[PDB]
Amino acid sequence: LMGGFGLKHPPPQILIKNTPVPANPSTTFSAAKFASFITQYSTGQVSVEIEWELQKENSKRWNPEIQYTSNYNKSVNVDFTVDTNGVYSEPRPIGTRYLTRNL
Amino acid sequence: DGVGNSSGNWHCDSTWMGDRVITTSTRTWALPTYNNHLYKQISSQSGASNDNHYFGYSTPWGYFDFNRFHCHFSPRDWQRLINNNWGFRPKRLSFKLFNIQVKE
Repeated sequence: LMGGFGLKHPPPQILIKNTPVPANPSTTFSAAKFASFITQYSTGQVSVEIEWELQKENSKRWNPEIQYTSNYNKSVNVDFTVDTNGVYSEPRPIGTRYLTRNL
Repeated sequence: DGVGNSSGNWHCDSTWMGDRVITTSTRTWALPTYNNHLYKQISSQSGASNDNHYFGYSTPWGYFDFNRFHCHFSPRDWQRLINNNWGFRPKRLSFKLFNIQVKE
């Protein structure tokens, strides 16, 4: 209902966790499990690549279509670009339906 | 390969083969972090003169420019080329970055 491609076998979930590292266990033995660990985090790059297939547009309509066009009027901030403080902002939602096929 | 093995050797030399001269130069660079790792647009402050307005972006990236001559030619190598030759043009270059070390 939200949108997109209903799949029976979606791209599988990728779960990730830091392996816990204990911290300074006492010398004498105790059965209770460790309540204290090293405080640590991890970081690194992630690379996702998807190969899309397209349906080429083949039509005979005479007059020109509607297209998605960023307006040419001068403004304080360009759309879809960083501002002066570095905060990237998307100005408006972009639907996918512009080209026109006859019903 | 590894942390212990060095990636490249210092090459700074100028050899005059005959028609062609091959000039090599090596330097050590240091790259800070610009804009705290984020893009920013920049523009002319308030207003000053109609001619001086500008609009543009400032990226965190940084770049190498060897575009000046004296990078490649020592004053003496310049003197040889200049006194003994009518003309010179470049042919091909090769660029190398090595021994990178990051410090926190």
